[PDB]
Amino acid sequence: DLNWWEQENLRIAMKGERRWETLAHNGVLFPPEYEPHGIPIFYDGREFKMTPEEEEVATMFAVMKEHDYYRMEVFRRNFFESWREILDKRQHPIRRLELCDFEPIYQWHLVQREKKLSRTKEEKKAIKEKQDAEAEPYRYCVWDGRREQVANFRVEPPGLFRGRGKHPLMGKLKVRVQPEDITINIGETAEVPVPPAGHKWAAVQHDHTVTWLAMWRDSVAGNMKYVMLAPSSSVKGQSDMVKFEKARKLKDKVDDIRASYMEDFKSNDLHVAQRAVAMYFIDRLALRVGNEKGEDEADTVGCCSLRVEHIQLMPDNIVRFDFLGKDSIRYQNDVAVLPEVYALLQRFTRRKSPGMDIFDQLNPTQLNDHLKSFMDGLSAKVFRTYNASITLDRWFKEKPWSTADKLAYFNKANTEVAILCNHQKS
Amino acid sequence: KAVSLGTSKINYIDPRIICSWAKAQDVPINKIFSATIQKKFPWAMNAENFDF
DNA sequence: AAAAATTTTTCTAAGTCTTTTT
DNA sequence: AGAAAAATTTTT
DNA sequence: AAAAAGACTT
Repeated sequence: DLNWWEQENLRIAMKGERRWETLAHNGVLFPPEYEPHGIPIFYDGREFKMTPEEEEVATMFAVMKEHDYYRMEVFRRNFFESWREILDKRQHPIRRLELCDFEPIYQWHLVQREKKLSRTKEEKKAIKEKQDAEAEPYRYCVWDGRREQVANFRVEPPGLFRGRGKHPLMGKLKVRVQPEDITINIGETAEVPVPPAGHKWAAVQHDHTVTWLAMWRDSVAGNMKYVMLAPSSSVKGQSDMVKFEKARKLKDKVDDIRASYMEDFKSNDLHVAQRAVAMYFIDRLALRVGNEKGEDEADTVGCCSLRVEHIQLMPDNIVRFDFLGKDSIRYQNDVAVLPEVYALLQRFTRRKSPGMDIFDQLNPTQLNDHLKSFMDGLSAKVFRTYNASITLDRWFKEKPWSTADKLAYFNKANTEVAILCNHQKS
Repeated sequence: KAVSLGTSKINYIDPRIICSWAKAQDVPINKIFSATIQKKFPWAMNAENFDF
């Protein structure tokens, strides 16, 4: 009856291996069915009535009037196309978004928000009490006999897609998930969650090699969504510790990796030399590896996808980086590099136009395969974990007061980690 | 845009590094990890003279 | 008592990276 | 991963 | 080989 980290010689299972013996859970909490308000809009000055389905999607946009999205052309265009797909099932006069007046619905929404804000403390407790009753059968599962919290058991409600940065699909409708969209993953001998009356699940499976309880395919881009356990669960904890244990194992292999890529700087093989500069960047600067993105995604880059436009070669072996990375967070840094790397970068860019790739002969697959030659499980993301953790360690050890003064000291050592990682909040 | 300290503590720093230093300098855990992030890292709480 | 500021939690988007399919 | 909502603490 | 599917972390 120990906890799993006080256990003597436990084998933690890895991704794709057998993860559980038994799994029981109650499925997913579906948001409430749409409740129409019957408020019209006005098109080119004339009142216009809507089916509940049209009205729901109109309301999604109308309600976003004060948001920056509402005034973005791509957002407005994608909304209108989505809305018209619904509207075009019947006869209607809607041809241009500019001529749609959503004001009665907006005003309805402001009345509903005021009514919600001005309920009593006792009225907002009988509401919080009724919802937590509703969620209670779904907050927990039983994984190998142990009770674990489930994280995202509430199915995503429909809405206008909120893409980060310059996402080409921002405003597009994310449609309502039905039971028929959802695959249940559960134990062979468990009680199967009952679908809502009149509906069925997509499928019920019993895959012991995965950690998810339910899955659906999202309508915006077909992205697979999963109900998984809370971070407090042992399956998350164990994979979380194993992750930090590989960063620690990298600490000991690091010197040998650097001597290896420094020899590759002098390679006449173009792939090898490019591979070397990329692993130099990932090591020293903790860049993400940068997988290729589709035409229906925002244009962002990491290491392997940097383009000529993203770096600028300055006088004293200094490289100026300027690019949007994951989440369209800007990375700006002036970096003094090895002269051998700076010269390689001149080679990698010399007669190329700004939109061309710097590492045109290197992809993340090749980089991560090479890394497996140094250490099992080693991949580019591990350097980032290694860099963040080793940066805090070093600071505590080479820069060692009141309980509050010692916290300001922590905040500052944390800030150095966050700067290296380029973590930002608006 | 400001520097964000949460992401690295939540995902990137070995929590045993934080827990070791907090016990060796008698700083309460509760002023670094919230209730929820403590429940994320129970395998790290016991924080012993830890060398990453 | 209210308002403001600040921290925490919830939400879901956006990455990584291995396996499977073509 | 950061945005936003929600909760909590600090200021007035 | 290359692309897509798939599952997991951030």
